[PDB]
Amino acid sequence: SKITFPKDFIWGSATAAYQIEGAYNEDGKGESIWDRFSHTPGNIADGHTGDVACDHYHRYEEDIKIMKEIGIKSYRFSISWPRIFPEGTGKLNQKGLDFYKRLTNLLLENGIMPAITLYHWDLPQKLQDKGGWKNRDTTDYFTEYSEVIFKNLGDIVPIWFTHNEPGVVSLLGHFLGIHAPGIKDLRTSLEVSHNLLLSHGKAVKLFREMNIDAQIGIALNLSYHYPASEKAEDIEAAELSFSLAGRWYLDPVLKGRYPENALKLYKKKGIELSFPEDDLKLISQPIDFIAFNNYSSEFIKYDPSSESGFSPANSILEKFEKTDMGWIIYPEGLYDLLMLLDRDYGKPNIVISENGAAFKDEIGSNGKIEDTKRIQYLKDYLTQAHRAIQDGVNLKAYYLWSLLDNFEWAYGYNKRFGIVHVNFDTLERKIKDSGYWYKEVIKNNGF
Repeated sequence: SKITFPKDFIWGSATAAYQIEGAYNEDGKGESIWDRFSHTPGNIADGHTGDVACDHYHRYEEDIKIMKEIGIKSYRFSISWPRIFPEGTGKLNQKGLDFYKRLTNLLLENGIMPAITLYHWDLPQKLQDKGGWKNRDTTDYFTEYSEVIFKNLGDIVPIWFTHNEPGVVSLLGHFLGIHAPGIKDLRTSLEVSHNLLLSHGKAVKLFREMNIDAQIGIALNLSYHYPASEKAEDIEAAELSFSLAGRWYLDPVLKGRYPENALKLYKKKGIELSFPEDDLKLISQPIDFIAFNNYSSEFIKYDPSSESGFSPANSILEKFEKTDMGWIIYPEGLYDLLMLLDRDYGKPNIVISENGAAFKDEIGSNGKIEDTKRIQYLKDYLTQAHRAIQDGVNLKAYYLWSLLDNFEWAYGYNKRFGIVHVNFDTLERKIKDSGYWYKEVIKNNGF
């Protein structure tokens, strides 16, 4: 029987610029680090690139029509810094800015609330040539970019996110090197994590200084990390796991410190950090909500052989349903994560900035996409979200990742997360059943 969400609850859908826009070298847009990373064989599945993607730069009018028909209340998208400042600083590319001005106006005219992410991973390559996020100057350039954006859009865009998933940019982009810019250095990765947090602080401070009449936050990748067993060493391994992945970004932002057990670990590996203590005060500027991207959960065991003292519990993992990513399905995970946030960070306002899943989608001979595995996933995860609202969590919005099938970073176009199907040869859009379903969910404020 039917569940119903709070009355003001915001039903949304999300994208990112490099994943959908294409037009990678049009209207003076500067090269980003993802253009550079995508142009190198071996980096992306099948040699895919974001050169064209869903061509949303040209087709946004069609895409807005689709949103209005599904009935989403908020549309989360990101702005491409290299379209605004091709060289990352210097002179302003008005054609790029007009794109977003127009986009935002068309959303508001169709009754859709904009939610903007300022950085979703596309640093201008010119700034990467001078060290990128390892160079503290990038945090000032980011603020200059944010200023232009706040000046033109601030008051008419009710939801802002400084950054998407600084932890991924950090680990995958500067440690593992499987994301742009493909650097492999532990220490570099930690300087980067810090400069990303700094840049967030500076933009929040700027936002208040310009007295923008809207809510700002940050979107972190979060996942509940469960201990493999009740044994003490497993409890500690999971908490260490969560500290390195989640508390490393939550604690600076919401409590003005780094987690101690993670600093311990990195000390053991030869790395101590000297942060101006005034930086942590910048980083913990008050924000109006905390947001996170969640898909799955982790299971973690003590592991002395590992570089980090822990590793995944593959035994346990082998026993759940998996998505097309190889990720476990475990809806209770979202409840536990929501409760953790509520309990450990003083009952903050919470946005789910992303949630979704990827399954092999086929268009049937009937011309439709009957993606019932995705509908089941969404049903299941949303039931757990609802449960957590009941138990007193302040969850205000849910953004379904993704509106459109898109360039999924290192996996290219092989992994579909959309509620709208995209044929990447013809660029035609077909609303999937998950989309039709979501339409009804929104109508009814639940299911």
